[PDB]
Amino acid sequence: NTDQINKVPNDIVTRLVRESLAEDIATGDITAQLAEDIDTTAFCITREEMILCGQDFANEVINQLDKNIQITWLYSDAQKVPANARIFELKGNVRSILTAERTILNFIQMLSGTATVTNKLVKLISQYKTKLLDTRKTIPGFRLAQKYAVRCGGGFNHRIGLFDAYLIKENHIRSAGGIAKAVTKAKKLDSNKVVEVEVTNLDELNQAIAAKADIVMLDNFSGEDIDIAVSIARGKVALEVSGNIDRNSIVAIAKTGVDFISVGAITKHIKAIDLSLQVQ
Amino acid sequence: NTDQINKVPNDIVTRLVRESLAEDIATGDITAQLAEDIDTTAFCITREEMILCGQDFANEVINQLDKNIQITWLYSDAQKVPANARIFELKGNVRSILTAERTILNFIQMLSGTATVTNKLVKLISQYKTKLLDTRKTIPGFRLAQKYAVRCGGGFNHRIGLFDAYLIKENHIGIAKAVTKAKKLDSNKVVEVEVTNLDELNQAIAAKADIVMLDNFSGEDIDIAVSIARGKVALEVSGNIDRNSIVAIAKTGVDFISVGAITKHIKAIDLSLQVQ
Repeated sequence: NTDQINKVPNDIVTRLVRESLAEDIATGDITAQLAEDIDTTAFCITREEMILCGQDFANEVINQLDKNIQITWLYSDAQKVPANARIFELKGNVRSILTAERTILNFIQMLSGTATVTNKLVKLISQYKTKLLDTRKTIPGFRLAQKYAVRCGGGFNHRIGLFDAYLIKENHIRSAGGIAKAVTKAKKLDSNKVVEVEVTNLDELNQAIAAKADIVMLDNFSGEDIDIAVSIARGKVALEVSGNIDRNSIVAIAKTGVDFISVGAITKHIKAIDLSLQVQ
Repeated sequence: NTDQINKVPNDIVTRLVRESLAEDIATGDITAQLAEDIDTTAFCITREEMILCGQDFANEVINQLDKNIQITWLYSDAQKVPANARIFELKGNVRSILTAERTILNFIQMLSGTATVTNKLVKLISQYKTKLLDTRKTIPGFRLAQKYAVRCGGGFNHRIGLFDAYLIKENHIGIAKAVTKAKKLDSNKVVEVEVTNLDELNQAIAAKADIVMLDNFSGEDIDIAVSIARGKVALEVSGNIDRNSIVAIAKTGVDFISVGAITKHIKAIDLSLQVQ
């Protein structure tokens, strides 16, 4: 069991916003200069049902552009927002608002996208005991941001990276000897770390179990083999299933009762949520 | 017409790669210590047809991790890579390679994804005079990256941001005035006006706009517009367009089609790095 990302660190939210504003704004929003320099009002809708994620970023965009803009949130991160509902309201300067706009909803679109994908898969497997794990198949620079989205949507965090946990693969098993060696060396270095071994075989699974691993990733097992594995592993090691899984394969696998299902699809791809800022 | 992005500026590539390595690596890849401190070989394969994008990022990752890794590219940025073809070959240290892998893949799968979707749409409108344009609906921090992924795929760049061209939308909008004050402030920029109807289009033409964006027109009204605008202003059609509606719009003969889908969504190409 890994650390769960239940908030993105501020310094990471800040830097990501900063760089986002720059790439878009540079010397200045030239078209905003054509708008009356006054206060007004605005609000943001979804056009579709969604799991909100991105409050912190949107907030940070406001904060960096014009602390004068007041925001009120009608929904918070990790909530199911109904299609056509207002997520937040704005009161402030027209120019600032028109400038904040695209950046703000580019963060919500994305992260709510990620959260909403996750939630789908989760509802798909809500009847089974299985849980959803994410991966490192992330958008660069958005490792933590996406771990957070996935949590926001119902999913739990597989290891954050290469440092917090051990993941022993074919490539690793091949080198410095096989499985027993690998795990043993791995405990010797740091005994506090979770040791996971990926396998392609039931035989490799027995090894990793025999070597006293903490959890075992099943790479591309047949249904039947997953069944075998579960029997073998019950009470011994935690099991996580990997095999390019999507909304169309997850249920069959979840019916097996493996503890965990790894899914890169939930971070790898993005289905952005359709948003709109209504300014007036 | 607009600035086209045929290369991502070095520092952008550097800063991106640096932060993505940091976020993955931290104090260091602990699992790599189990692997032999030996030289080996590897290759990266695509498991589907695809347009390649992200060379600069893969290279730059190598450079930050271990300049002792040798890379050979069998396909370059903006080529069509066939399913199951190798993209590049590595000769180098097992540990450095195992550690570089995911960040490397994470870049190519993303940008080639963007270039690949873009290419699909282009092929769809292949038989018409219509050209594909992008938007500002990109991934935070990947503005230039994705303008480049789009160029790589056959698409063309709409303005880069809020600084390089005018875009008079409903909120700024009357029209005549707004255009006039724009050329005052800066006669040197493209003035674009987004319209919701044919009367506004008349206004924007009458005000000598550079290009005009049609927001959610019927086919019929798009037809009319085209007729009106021939030889006057360039037309661009925005209306939440996807692979399923682009052809109908292209048949109209409008100059440009605006698609946010090509960058706001991400369909990652499937990749694998076979080490050894």
